[PDB]
Amino acid sequence: TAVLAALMALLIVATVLGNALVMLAFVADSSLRTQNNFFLLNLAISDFLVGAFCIPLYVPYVLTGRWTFGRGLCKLWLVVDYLLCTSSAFNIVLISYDRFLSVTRAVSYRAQQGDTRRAVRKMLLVWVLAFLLYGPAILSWEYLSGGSSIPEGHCYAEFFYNWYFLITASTLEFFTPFLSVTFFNLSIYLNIQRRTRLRLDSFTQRFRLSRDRKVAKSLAVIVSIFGLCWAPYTLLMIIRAACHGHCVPDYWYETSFWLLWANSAVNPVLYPLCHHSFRRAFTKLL
Amino acid sequence: DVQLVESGGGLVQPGGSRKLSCSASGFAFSSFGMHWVRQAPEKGLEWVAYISSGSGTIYYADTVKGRFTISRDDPKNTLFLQMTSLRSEDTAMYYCVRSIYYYGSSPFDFWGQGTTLTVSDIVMTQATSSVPVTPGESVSISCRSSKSLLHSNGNTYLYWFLQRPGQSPQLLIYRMSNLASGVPDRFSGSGSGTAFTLTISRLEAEDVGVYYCMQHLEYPLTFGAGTKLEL
Amino acid sequence: TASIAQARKLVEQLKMEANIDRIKVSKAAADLMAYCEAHAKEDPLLTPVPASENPFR
Amino acid sequence: SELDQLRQEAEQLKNQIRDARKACADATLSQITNNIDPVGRIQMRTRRTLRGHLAKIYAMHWGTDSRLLVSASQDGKLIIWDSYTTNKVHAIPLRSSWVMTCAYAPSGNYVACGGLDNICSIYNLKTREGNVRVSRELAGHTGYLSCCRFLDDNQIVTSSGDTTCALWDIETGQQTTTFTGHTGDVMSLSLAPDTRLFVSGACDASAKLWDVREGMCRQTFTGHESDINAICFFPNGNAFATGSDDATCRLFDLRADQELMTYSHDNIICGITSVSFSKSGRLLLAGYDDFNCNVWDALKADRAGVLAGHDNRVSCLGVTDDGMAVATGSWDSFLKIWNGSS
Amino acid sequence: TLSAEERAALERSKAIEKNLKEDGISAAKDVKLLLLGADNSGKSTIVKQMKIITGIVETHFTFKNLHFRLFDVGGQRSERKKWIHCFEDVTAIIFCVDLSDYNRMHESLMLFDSICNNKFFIDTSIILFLNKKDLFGEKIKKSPLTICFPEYTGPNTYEDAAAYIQAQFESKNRSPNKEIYCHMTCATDTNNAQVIFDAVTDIIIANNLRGCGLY
Ligand SMILES: CC(C)CCC[C@@H](C)[C@H]1CC[C@H]2[C@@H]3CC=C4C[C@@H](O)CC[C@]4(C)[C@H]3CC[C@]12C
Ligand SMILES: CC(C)CCC[C@@H](C)[C@H]1CC[C@H]2[C@@H]3CC=C4C[C@@H](O)CC[C@]4(C)[C@H]3CC[C@]12C
Ligand SMILES: CC(C)CCC[C@@H](C)[C@H]1CC[C@H]2[C@@H]3CC=C4C[C@@H](O)CC[C@]4(C)[C@H]3CC[C@]12C
Ligand SMILES: CC(C)CCC[C@@H](C)[C@H]1CC[C@H]2[C@@H]3CC=C4C[C@@H](O)CC[C@]4(C)[C@H]3CC[C@]12C
Ligand SMILES: CC(C)CCC[C@@H](C)[C@H]1CC[C@H]2[C@@H]3CC=C4C[C@@H](O)CC[C@]4(C)[C@H]3CC[C@]12C
Ligand SMILES: c1ccc(COCCCc2cnc[nH]2)cc1
Repeated sequence: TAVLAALMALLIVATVLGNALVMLAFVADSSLRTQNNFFLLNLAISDFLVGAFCIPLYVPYVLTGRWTFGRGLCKLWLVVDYLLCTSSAFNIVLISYDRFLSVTRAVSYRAQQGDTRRAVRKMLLVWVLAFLLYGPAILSWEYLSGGSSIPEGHCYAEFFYNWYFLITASTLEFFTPFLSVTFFNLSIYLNIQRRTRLRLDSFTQRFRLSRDRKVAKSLAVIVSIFGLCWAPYTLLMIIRAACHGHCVPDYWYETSFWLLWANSAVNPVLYPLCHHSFRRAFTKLL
Repeated sequence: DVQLVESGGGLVQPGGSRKLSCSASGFAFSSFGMHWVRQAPEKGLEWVAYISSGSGTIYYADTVKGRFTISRDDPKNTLFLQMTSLRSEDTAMYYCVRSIYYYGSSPFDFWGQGTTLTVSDIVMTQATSSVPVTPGESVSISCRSSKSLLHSNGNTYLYWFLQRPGQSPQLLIYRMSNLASGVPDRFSGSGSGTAFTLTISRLEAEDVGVYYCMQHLEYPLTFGAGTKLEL
Repeated sequence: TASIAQARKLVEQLKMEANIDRIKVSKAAADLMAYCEAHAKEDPLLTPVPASENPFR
Repeated sequence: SELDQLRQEAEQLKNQIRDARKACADATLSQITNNIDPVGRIQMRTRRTLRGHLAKIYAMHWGTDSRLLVSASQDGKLIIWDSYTTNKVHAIPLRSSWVMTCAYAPSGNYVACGGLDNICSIYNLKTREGNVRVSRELAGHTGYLSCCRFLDDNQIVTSSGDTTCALWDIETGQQTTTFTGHTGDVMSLSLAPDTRLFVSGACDASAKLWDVREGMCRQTFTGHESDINAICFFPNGNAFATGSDDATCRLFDLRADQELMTYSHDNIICGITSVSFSKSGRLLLAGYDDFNCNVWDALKADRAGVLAGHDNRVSCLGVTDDGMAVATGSWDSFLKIWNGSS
Repeated sequence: TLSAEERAALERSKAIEKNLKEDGISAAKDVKLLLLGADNSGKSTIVKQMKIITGIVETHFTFKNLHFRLFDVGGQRSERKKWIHCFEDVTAIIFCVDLSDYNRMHESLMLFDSICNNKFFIDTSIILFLNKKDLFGEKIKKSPLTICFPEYTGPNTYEDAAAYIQAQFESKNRSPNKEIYCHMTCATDTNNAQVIFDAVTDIIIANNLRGCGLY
């Protein structure tokens, strides 16, 4: 029992300070003002609030088994939790789209690099579209469908057992973002391999080929980790809705539920830590 | 050369509207903050409005706030003053004044010729209205303020102006001790706290005129009544 | 005849430098030590001033 | 025949000077200042950070009011800073961005700069138009401009990479005096407090003392093993310190006509970019390639402290006329203001 | 800030800071290129469409929405290692070698080695230009390549002789991270801008990949 409490506490600790260092390094260094650096900050901000607001508030729900924070506060937690997770997925697509432009439209990317007006405009569109996907749905479901089917002491979305809404929402929540990240990271690999093929057609040639393989492994892990954390819960929500939880074990739902929050702890390891500019800032601060 | 030409003044009906223009030539207009200062006939100077360089900061006097609008056109080097609901209290000569602000600058250094409009707070005191003087003799002019003009940064934001008969005001002393460019060294500004003295050694014919002390510690900028020197 | 012209100028310059009056190193060292001692109190970097007198608080 | 005989006489003259210096080398500055107590540990904090340069800062110079300073960067910008408030007073766009030196006139009315364009440009800070304009471009050097210092509003001395220094009349735009004799690129110059003499350090590892009015070299100082990059007069004008690429600083005396003290450490293996003295001259501050500024005890040759606040080369530094603070410029595009606390 | 004049002085400083960022953003959009080579290696007319904008000669041109700034430092007769660090942030180095001059051929080899292995140009790519390849082919008939390279033992054909010279320069690169873009050009060739643009585009992508964290 206490082991589970430590594991949840460990996830809180890793997610909070892990995403805090990215925000601390962004403030400390004024040269980290490229559009890519803003996108990494937005991913850090979205993931920071997951481990500081959502996960700590959800710990009593697991240890006690009942939501003791009231019906009113449950709606706030549901909206914030769905807003941050959706924005985290949309930031990953934004980062992968940014990396796709750099390799393909290199001349235009460098000219527009450092344009903070575009960076903030794209950052706001991530949060706005994240809210419009689930904000109105969570808040206005009870007031438009009649009553609330949620029993007292339990806190989950109104559409938790809906089938038509979940498949439609998941298509715009994980299915489209996963294919966009896959397409973007695949086009980077094709462009790098194609450009190197023309370059070769010695010690220098060996190094470039080795560098391309290192990028290929880097691109594969990014698509894998994002897919690995989000696919189980996204598929289980659709599968469990069809059979209303009869065909899905109860402990399987929780395991996939924490995979999404586990993604908020691996994101600082992947995007900012592997970034060269942020790596130097971390060494400068410590 | 540096020029400031005002236009748009004239006789207007009470409650009417009039647009004053100040065209600037011979200097970097966009780098200077601009003030409108008016002077009622047979009266002292009265500050009207201020617009900073870049149009980011705008200040108005209480007697005109809400009725007057000050604006600038940097590409055309034109300063504007839109006036509405004009009263008989607004009958004055309106001067266009340039002022640039950085460490060691001399604000209020150049004034325009002024335009005449006719309609159909720290207190600065100059008790001595007139002083009989003779050429070659030393003269002292006193100014007082209700508040201490010495700031915590060491500056004393007191200014001295000279308005010769028929001419626009000219800056003599800025920040209570510094001598303005083009001013003879015989003028010297001395002060402490709330009491200030302008000493004019070896007075000449050109020095004859009205002397105004202005405070720039805070807005609204207020002028003294003025001390006139006569032979 | 470029080298021979340069040689005359270099030799002539060394004559001027060799005719200067030189004081002892001990005399020169004492003067440097004296100047540092006399102005030690008015050196803010050597002896930091109280925070009230520091323009860069 | 004649050439061989003359160059042999030069060697005899060099030995005569070397023997003359050895004759007056009765004692060492280290022995003289052994009894005096050390300055202790010098701790300085960054009071101000001047941000806004977007490239390597190559030069800085304090104004005589000990509050305004001018810095030059290869972003093509000359900036004048209010050090008390960190306010930017002016931003002068340079026609050539390859600036290597900058100078603030003692009157405060002019600043000068120049680099690989072989030109020393004079900028008027006090104009009726309210903007800084170029007042003079001093052409005549055939190499890059490495250092410049105003004597007054009308005279300035420049050192160049064409192995010569020049004294300029700013009003006429012509160099009144040319100082020749260095066999390498002159990298720096320092004016004596009375502005009657100036020392220059070149890449021939030698420092020459020049008379401004007479226009000839009075004394030559050798002892460095590599190019001299920095030079600074002692506050009383009777000595100067140099910094070279051999990781050493040397204190030469004008009247004794020889080196008095060497400032080097075994850990230091990088070149020196800038040198300056404190107001009393007791401290010698030197900027280094290893991103640090080492404060030395001038009398005892002890490293009093370290200013470590830059992530690239310390390219320049300067101490205010009142001695209150020291500014350090760096290739990391930042300026920092340092002083101690009680 | 407390004083009325200090508030306007602070506002003036902020306006200065805003213009510094705008200038820096526009400055970072230019491709700065350092032009090097022998005394007469064709660097003066390396690009026909470029126009000049004892000192440093700066030449600029625009090609396919990219602005190139070419700096020729041949006029500086002073010591190079005292001012070569001013170009440490150069996008690429354009090195010009004349293939029709055997006397200066070995001069270029030692000049290339110092620049290629310079402490300030470890990660800087080089766009090597071998000019006058048509004159080299005409002159390789009477004058064998063994005159300038005694150790050369390959065939005297034009294709192999030019390739051997190119391999000599690329052997000076001891850093695997540095990429050298060699090109054989003529005096009448008019596509040198495309060759530079293609090489710079590859360099920009490598820079972008570092910028986006993939590298
Ligand atoms: C940073 C790493 C260590 C975080 C580890 C996260 C995983 C391994 C931990 C953290 C929260 C834990 C869950 C907490 C609550 C439950 C509900 C219970 O009825 C079954 C076990 C289960 C499902 C736990 C499974 C393991 C778990 C998901
Ligand atoms: C539960 C919520 C409200 C807690 C607060 C979270 C938000 C509002 C806080 C936490 C982290 C903060 C960010 C931390 C870093 C920066 C970078 C800086 O250059 C601009 C401010 C900015 C962008 C902050 C904006 C506000 C911020 C995003
Ligand atoms: C673009 C993003 C940042 C917009 C986010 C808007 C959020 C912060 C606002 C807008 C609507 C608000 C909700 C409106 C209604 C309710 C129901 C009430 O019983 C609890 C508070 C709660 C749940 C509010 C929580 C905060 C809320 C969700
Ligand atoms: C729980 C809910 C309230 C969280 C809401 C998060 C939103 C409102 C916050 C968190 C992160 C914030 C962004 C952080 C960084 C920037 C860049 C800055 O140059 C403009 C503001 C901007 C774009 C902020 C806008 C508001 C923002 C998106
Ligand atoms: C109902 C909505 C939220 C579902 C749509 C989800 C996906 C399709 C949306 C959400 C976030 C959006 C991205 C947000 C920002 C940008 C940057 C812009 O320069 C190109 C489009 C791009 C890359 C958008 C592509 C489409 C996008 C990924
Ligand atoms: C399909 C996939 C995704 C969604 C919503 O995504 C956010 C889930 C919130 C969450 C889960 N575990 C921790 N937080 C809806 C349908």
